Amino acid sequence: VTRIERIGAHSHIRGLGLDDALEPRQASQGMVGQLAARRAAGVVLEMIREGKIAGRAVLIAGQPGTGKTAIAMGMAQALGPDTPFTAIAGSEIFSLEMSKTEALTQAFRRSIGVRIKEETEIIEGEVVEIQIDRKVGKLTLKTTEMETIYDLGTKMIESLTKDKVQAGDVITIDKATGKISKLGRSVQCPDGELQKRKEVVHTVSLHEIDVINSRTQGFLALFSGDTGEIKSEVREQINAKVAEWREEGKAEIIPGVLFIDEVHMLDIESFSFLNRALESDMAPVLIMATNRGITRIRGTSYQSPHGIPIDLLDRLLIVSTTPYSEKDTKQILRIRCEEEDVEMSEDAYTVLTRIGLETSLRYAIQLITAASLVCRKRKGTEVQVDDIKRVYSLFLDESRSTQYMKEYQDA
Amino acid sequence: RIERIGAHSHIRGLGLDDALEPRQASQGMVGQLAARRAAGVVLEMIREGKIAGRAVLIAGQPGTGKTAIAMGMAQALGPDTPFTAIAGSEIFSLEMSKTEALTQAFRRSIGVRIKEETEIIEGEVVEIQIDRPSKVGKLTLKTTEMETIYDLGTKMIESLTKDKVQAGDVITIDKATGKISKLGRSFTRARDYDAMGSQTKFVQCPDGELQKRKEVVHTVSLHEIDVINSRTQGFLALFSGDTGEIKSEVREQINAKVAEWREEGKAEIIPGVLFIDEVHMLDIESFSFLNRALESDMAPVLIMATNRGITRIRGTSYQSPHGIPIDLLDRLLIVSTTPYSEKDTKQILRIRCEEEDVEMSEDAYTVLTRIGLETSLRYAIQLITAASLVCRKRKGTEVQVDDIKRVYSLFLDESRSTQYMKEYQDA
Amino acid sequence: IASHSHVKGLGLDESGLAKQAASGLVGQENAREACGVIVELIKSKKMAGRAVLLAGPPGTGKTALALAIAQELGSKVPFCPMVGSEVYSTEIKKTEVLMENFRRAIGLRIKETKEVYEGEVTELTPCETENKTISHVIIGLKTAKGTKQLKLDPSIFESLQKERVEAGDVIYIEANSGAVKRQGRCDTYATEFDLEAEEYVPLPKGDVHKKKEIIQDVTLHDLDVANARPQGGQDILSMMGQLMKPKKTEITDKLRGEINKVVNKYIDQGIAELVPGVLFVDEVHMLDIECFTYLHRALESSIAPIVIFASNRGNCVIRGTEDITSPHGIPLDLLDRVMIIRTMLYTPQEMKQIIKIRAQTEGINISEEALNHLGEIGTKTTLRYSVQLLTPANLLAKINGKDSIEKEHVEEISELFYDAKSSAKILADQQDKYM
Amino acid sequence: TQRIASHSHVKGLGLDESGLAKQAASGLVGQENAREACGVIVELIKSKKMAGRAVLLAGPPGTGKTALALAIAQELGSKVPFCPMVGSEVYSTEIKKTEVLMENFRRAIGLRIKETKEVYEGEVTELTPCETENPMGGYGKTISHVIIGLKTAKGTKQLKLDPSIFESLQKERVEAGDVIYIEANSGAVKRQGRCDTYATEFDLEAEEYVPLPKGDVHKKKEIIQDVTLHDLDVANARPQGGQDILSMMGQLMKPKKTEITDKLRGEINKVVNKYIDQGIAELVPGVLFVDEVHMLDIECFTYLHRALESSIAPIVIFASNRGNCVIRGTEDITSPHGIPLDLLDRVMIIRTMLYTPQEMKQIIKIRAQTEGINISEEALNHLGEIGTKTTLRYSVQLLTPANLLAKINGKDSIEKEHVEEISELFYDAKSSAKILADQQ
Amino acid sequence: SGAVKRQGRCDTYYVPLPKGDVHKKKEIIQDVTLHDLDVANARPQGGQDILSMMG
Amino acid sequence: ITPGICFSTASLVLRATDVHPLQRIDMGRFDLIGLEGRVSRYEADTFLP
Amino acid sequence: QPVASPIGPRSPGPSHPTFWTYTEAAHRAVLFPQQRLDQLSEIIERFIFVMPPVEAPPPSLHACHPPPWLAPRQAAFQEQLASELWPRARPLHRIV
Amino acid sequence: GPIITYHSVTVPR
Ligand SMILES: Nc1ncnc2c1ncn2[C@@H]1O[C@H](COP(=O)(O)OP(=O)(O)O)[C@@H](O)[C@H]1O
Ligand SMILES: Nc1ncnc2c1ncn2[C@@H]1O[C@H](COP(=O)(O)OP(=O)(O)O)[C@@H](O)[C@H]1O
Ligand SMILES: Nc1ncnc2c1ncn2[C@@H]1O[C@H](COP(=O)(O)OP(=O)(O)O)[C@@H](O)[C@H]1O
Ligand SMILES: Nc1ncnc2c1ncn2[C@@H]1O[C@H](COP(=O)(O)OP(=O)(O)O)[C@@H](O)[C@H]1O
Repeated sequence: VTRIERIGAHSHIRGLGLDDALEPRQASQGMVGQLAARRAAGVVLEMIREGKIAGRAVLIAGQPGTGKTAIAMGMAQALGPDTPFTAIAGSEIFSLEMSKTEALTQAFRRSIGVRIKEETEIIEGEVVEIQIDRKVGKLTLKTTEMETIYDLGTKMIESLTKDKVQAGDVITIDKATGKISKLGRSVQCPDGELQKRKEVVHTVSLHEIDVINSRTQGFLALFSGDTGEIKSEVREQINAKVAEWREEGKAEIIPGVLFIDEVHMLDIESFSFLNRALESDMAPVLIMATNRGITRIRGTSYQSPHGIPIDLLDRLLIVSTTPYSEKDTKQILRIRCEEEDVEMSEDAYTVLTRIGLETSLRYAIQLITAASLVCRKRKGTEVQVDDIKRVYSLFLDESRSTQYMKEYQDA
Repeated sequence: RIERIGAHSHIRGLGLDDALEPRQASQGMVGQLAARRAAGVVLEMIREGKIAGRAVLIAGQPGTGKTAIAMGMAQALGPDTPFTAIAGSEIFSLEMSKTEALTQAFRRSIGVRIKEETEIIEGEVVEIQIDRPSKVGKLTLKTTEMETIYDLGTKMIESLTKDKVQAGDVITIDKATGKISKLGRSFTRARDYDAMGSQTKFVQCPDGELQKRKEVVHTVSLHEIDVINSRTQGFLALFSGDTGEIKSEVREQINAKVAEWREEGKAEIIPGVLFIDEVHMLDIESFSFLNRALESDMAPVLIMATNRGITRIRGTSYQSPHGIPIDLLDRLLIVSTTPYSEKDTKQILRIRCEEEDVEMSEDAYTVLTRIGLETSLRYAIQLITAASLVCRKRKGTEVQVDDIKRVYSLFLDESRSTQYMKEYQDA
Repeated sequence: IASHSHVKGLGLDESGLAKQAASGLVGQENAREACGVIVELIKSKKMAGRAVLLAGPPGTGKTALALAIAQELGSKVPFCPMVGSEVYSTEIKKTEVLMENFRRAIGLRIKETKEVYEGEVTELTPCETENKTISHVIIGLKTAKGTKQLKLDPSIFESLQKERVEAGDVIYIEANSGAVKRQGRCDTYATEFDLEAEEYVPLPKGDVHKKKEIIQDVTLHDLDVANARPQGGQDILSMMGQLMKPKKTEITDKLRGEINKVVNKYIDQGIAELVPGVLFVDEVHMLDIECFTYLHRALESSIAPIVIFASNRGNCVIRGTEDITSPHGIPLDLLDRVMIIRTMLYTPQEMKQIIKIRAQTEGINISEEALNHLGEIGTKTTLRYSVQLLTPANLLAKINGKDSIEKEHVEEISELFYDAKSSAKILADQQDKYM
Repeated sequence: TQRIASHSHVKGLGLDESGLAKQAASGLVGQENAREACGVIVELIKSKKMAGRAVLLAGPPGTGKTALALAIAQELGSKVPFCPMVGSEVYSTEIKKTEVLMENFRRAIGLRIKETKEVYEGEVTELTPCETENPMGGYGKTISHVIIGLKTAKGTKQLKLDPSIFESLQKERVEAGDVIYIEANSGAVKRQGRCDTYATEFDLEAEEYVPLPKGDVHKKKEIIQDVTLHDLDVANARPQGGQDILSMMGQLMKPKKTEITDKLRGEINKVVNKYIDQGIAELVPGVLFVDEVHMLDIECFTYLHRALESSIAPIVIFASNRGNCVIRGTEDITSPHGIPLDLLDRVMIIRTMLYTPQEMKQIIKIRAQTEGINISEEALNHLGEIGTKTTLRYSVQLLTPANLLAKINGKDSIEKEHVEEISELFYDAKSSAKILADQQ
Repeated sequence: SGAVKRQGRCDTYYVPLPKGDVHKKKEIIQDVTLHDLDVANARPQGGQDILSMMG
Repeated sequence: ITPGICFSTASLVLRATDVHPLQRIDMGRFDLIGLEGRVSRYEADTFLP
Repeated sequence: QPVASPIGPRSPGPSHPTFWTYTEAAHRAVLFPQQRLDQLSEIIERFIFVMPPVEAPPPSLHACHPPPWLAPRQAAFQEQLASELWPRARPLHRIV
Repeated sequence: GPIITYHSVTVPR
């Protein structure tokens, strides 16, 4: 019934809703209005897909709630799988097992894929019989269309000893490794050919190459037990070896995206690092998002636009997203209602639109679900205006909450 | 044997009656009636133990018996109830966070006691015989009332051999585990002593039944269970405070297991005390943690002491009484100690030199009380021993006024030192 | 033993409206029925990353309400209490503490079948073969209902040797785990020697080889940790859980990747049920600006739990900024992402009946004159202080031979102990003496 | 012999039997009042009765605070522990500040433990058992004793042990003609190797062909070992041993190493009390000396409240240098000596005075005497005169370079010309400060 | 070095039979740096004793 | 016990990125660290010359 | 080897100085990890009950068309480890 | 085989 992923803040964003002239539909693929910024996102999305130009930087700026993280998720969903999209917050680089500069380069290099195309051949069938002469033996395998004998040589019989003493299992044997994997007790047995040549297109980030080759069993990319790779040596020769895979047929590189949400949280050490990390061939596109105005940069006393130093703002293109009118607000609320299970009166939509246009958009989006539940209490089936008024009284927004501080409490 | 008399050795506990009525100078504590009575009330609530996470702040001037009252509570409470004393600056570890340090301080003052009856054989060995083969043998044991004989299995023969025990040893066998422990040599354990061997470590042999059932109690602190379950090393519990215990299914898991043991009666929970001295040293993060650490059912009572009043809180620029936020200050009952009357000062000095085993003349008491009333009580307590040494160097019998005057000239008291600091040294 | 015990539910009707005094809560009607909406939001399992801020002065029940939510939900869903101060770790990234606490607020109830071999082992033989290590060990087992024989792995032989088993003694094997226990000698052998180091136990019953279905429940965090720092059982990588074993910044590649994949794979083949729960970050007002800014990305994730924040401050400086100040001590950017529930400051009558509920929770008899006096103390000082006077007054009652609190009892107790408000004037009058 | 350092000349507080100072007793000159004061605290140490008592040596730099602080160490002798630390050693990467303080606190409490052990050794020549009447039914070969003959360079003696030693002896696999070790009370047999009289002549073997023991076959002596409580603590925290895989924390060095009260108190004070009340060991409570105490943090100063109020504490000598000064770790809290008033309430303050010219001539003379310099009375007077203008320490330090100039110039002693020359080659603090004030 | 690396099983029974001469000889003229040398000298290799755990 | 223990999958050449037989240099002429437990002051200073 | 400990290094015998400098009573107080396990055994038997609610084999397997030498070397290394210090883990078996 | 016996006995104690 309920899987891991459930209804979140950006679930309705199925893509960046553009015509293929990179022209935004006023409402499509879950995205509403925000035309100039969305079409700018379209241009940079096609620039991502082209891939020929390295280390480009886009800042998407605007008030809180004006669709900028929504635009970033729209780019991620429009780009689809099998092109890296590494999404982090600026707060992620502040770490205790590695320095902020090193975490930032690691983020850069999770964001470049290497696409490597490999042919193996895979056996898949139901075990009919197996033998042991204490050592040599034989194995008979069955697909619904054929059966055969195989000779169990030393490595194969050793491998099959790992989970033995059962038959009728439907299993796969990789002729490269001898890696046995069993689907279960004959779940149905397989169709077609027993043994087939098979192709896999692995896409592996540069961070994964770097980590796998850092150490014996260095493939702990699963738990971040690396603490700063040996740059200029175990990282320069991986760049060289990938450049050797390329222009020969072994591999092709897939330059992805690094989305740094809330980049105002980086500090001037980190920004100074970005300056040069953006200038190499293996630099992905990074796009980054910021609410803040002209504010103090972290780590110093300097005021700057977006809280980003000016010598890095020189290095990027600044999309501006703009606040929403009544019509766009109403349409966003409708799409949120359609992503959730709720239905509302048109008068309820009107009241909620004015509520959200008064205080803030995100508060109204939150009220949707609360009003749905409130109507469910009285065993209604469509959210009415008095549901919204009740919920508006139960749950305050920041402005009215601040106004209610006409009594006193700690500081 | 040698735990030299420190600043607080004289107070053997709160000098209260059966009705929590503080006496003037009984049981080593002097004066300070109101605060001592309050300490008695909260000590009785520690003993009753049915309320968790209640909190007391002993406030007052520097020198007015706050730490004396705290150690009086520690001494009156006695063993078998955890009293964990910690300075507020002890929780700033490099190995673990402030809040893990505070959790461990809290948990170290809750005890879990598992009480179990077990049957033992206790006896003087009259003979042991054992053959090499699956080796096999016999053991004969005596108590003043009887003797009996046991055939021994292989594991028992092994464990007996592992201790090299022999005739005349007086031993116990735990029938459940079979570990031998010779309490000593019976008066029939004398060696032939035709040549040198073991010394004459003689002790009496046992009385009554040879096999008997007796109670054993295994008491461990909650921090102790927690540590030894944390990771398979576990001798952490002695090694060092090297921790960072995983909250996930160790706090809740220990709490649920100990609650189940409490409910089914396998274990008794014995909540103790956590005393944080100089609590003003805690960080606003630390006070914030205490807020919700108190609001728990495995929380001991914690007592706190502080010398300072209206001053900024550590880690911020917020003014507040006692240097504690009025957030945590609202979870507390505050006990304020008062400054001492001249007679209370004289009587503290009298008890204190009685503890230090030095005689003084009544004029010496008079002048020393004057000193410790113009300057500070701790200084008058420090002059006792210094004047005693000056006295003994002249082979005197008791401390006289001239001894105290001499040693007063010899050492300064931070008032005279600041007065003499009119030389601009390294300002 | 008590502390916040009195409260055991939100005290709401079938209409989800506050009953004014029920289930241990005796005020806060608007706030409690708002929490009713929140518990319904949690039990629907439909949403992710929705966040609530309980905001109001100290002692106004914003933790009573948050824990009463945990009771309204029951013990079946995860409720993870956390203090903001807990993010400042030495061994792990500050933002990592937070993102793992999100993971243990999501539960997973999953059913397992594990196979057991048990009984008196009547015979053993290692299968010797040339490689020249042992191949297997053959075993025979007996129970009060039958007998069988089997072949077992060299690792299981190794653990049988760690245990030092012998022919004719009782064992248990859980073959999926591979774990073994020597449970003693059989009761029948207790006559064999007059003294032994053994423990004797009656023979096991039921089948010598058995199976049963066990409905475990875990959290996503437990799966994460299990794969980041494996116990593993059947390996010598205890050497990694040793001379190292700290906390690690385990990462998206498995946390948002592999673990999510295998948990969905369990869910949509019927083996498991996901149970989203609550993360209750109490004292949120003193997270770092880095932590607040990370909670943006955390509340916007499609897998996150419901997060309840409790805050206590006015408008004050956000920790880690040193310049910018904001309401509740929370930046406006995160304050835009939460639904705010006010908690009111109590009137004298509500406060008085809190005193009564508290008194009867820990078995205190109090006369109504003394109860009214504690009400007066409460409005003069604060609710929590006059509530705290109850137990000391009961102790003085016992000492005076009474069975209940009376007027002069609370007078004596309220004289020995001072509140924060009443101690400040002592510290202000004699300013240059306390330091 | 060993190199001359700043304080090599102080050999004691210089106190006669009434506890006064004549003028310059045992390498210290002047400071009679201060030397009398810590003469009292020396006897406070020797009486072993008090715990956690503390004294603060306060005065301007160069007024002998360190000098007489360690003259106390000379008065106490090497028997008691005197543990010096500077106020800057508390800041550490591996371990919390207050834990350094605790380590140093019980690094200053000694425990000297006396134990006789008695031993038999020699080339073993006889190894014959002694049969006896059958204890039980007729098995025969009942061994009641075993005779063993040991040879040393003194004589050959035969010895009877009970049969358990026969078993241990065989399990140790000793042979006739090798050299063993027997520990009478414990009962161990240890094979220390075949006797060298059966020499390695063409044997290359590494097992020790140990020489025939000198002295008697039987020898006993009272071993007398002094350990600090901190040594016991550390040895229990990270122990040695070739087993118990935790002991193979051997590649790793030892961070995280803050010791625990459960061990510190619960497991280690009991054994010390037992040895003391048994007649095996004596506690030797010593001194912890903390100079430049002004460098400690406010957290450290507050920890010292608890630490100094313990029953299990040494006596602590603090030395401080600063005036009324900001306490480290505070936001502009100013207090005397850089030490919080709260801790100053707990220390007896000894005031050290600033020297007169006469006293400085005496100290200069003693330092010249100690460094091995011969100095003319004219050069001594000139050193005194230039040392009245600047600090004593500079005046003293000019001696050795001036003596090197004298030696280069062929002179056997410092003529006034050389101190004049050195006083222009090198500057003091004040002269250099004036140079810096002139040029930008 | 005397270093042995097993490249696989021969093709006929897996890796192709090497197509050159059996005794390959070449002048490697490739260059290194001082830091690479320092790093290679910082820690030991092999040993099979306690050193195994340093691996 | 979860058989859902994950297994990472990669390409052959990825796992073979840092190997080369006849294009790598011999570092055995530079490794001082490898001498200390195994070579003697006398051997290098006195015998070999 | 025990450079600054209360307990002495190995001594060949009473013929050499450091036999007569270290008391046995000081040796009885360092309580090597063996007696730590022994004296804790009574509470190890009772108070150690915590398990992780889920358990998985080593952090991952790593499948591919690997270098042929790559697998023999890891297996040999694990043989070389588990052969040496697994007996040393036997004392910890009661806790584990 | 070898049935070597150890006794220790409380003789006249
Ligand atoms: N153009 C848009 N189309 C659809 N949804 C939007 C759009 N703009 C904002 N939203 C929604 O409104 C809410 C505001 O979040 P968001 O715009 O991501 O904040 P910010 O712009 O500060 O990153 C989210 O629920 C988001 O999905
Ligand atoms: N009520 C008391 N009874 C006995 N001795 C006291 C009392 N109050 C203070 N003292 C003595 O005075 C000294 C100061 O007391 P202390 O508790 O350290 O003060 P505080 O801790 O409040 O600064 C102690 O060393 C103690 O010996
Ligand atoms: N509505 C209520 N009904 C019953 N008891 C209450 C109520 N509100 C508060 N209390 C009691 O008063 C205390 C103060 O409330 P609390 O939740 O601690 O507020 P805060 O968390 O802001 O300090 C609680 O611990 C609880 O014992
Ligand atoms: N009373 C004294 N007798 C002899 N030499 C002294 C005396 N006082 C100081 N000195 C010498 O002068 C130096 C300065 O004294 P010292 O105690 O080191 O300075 P501080 O007081 O700053 O620690 C010492 O190193 C010592 O050589």
